[PDB]
Amino acid sequence: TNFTISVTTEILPVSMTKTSVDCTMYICGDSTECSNLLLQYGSFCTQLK
Amino acid sequence: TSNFRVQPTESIVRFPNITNLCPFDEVFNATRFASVYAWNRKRISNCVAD
Repeated sequence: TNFTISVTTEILPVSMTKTSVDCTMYICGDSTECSNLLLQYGSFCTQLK
Repeated sequence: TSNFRVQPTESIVRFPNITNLCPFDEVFNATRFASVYAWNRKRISNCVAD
């Protein structure tokens, strides 16, 4: 015979922070020889990027 | 494409001001040496090894 209007809150995530990871700087910075060996290791950096 | 960086210009050495020479003559040009069961121990500190 009656009613009760109630308001409910729903929280849904949409996105997050877009993080870009540098290849040479995170692994070994200010190192030319380490970058040379790294490139030899393969092409993982292009796939990760 | 890639990542850019700033190359260094020169190098700076900041070793402490030590002028006395290490006494390597008494450990390498000694008259006699000890045995393996009674080996000596010489502490070398606060000098410059050329």
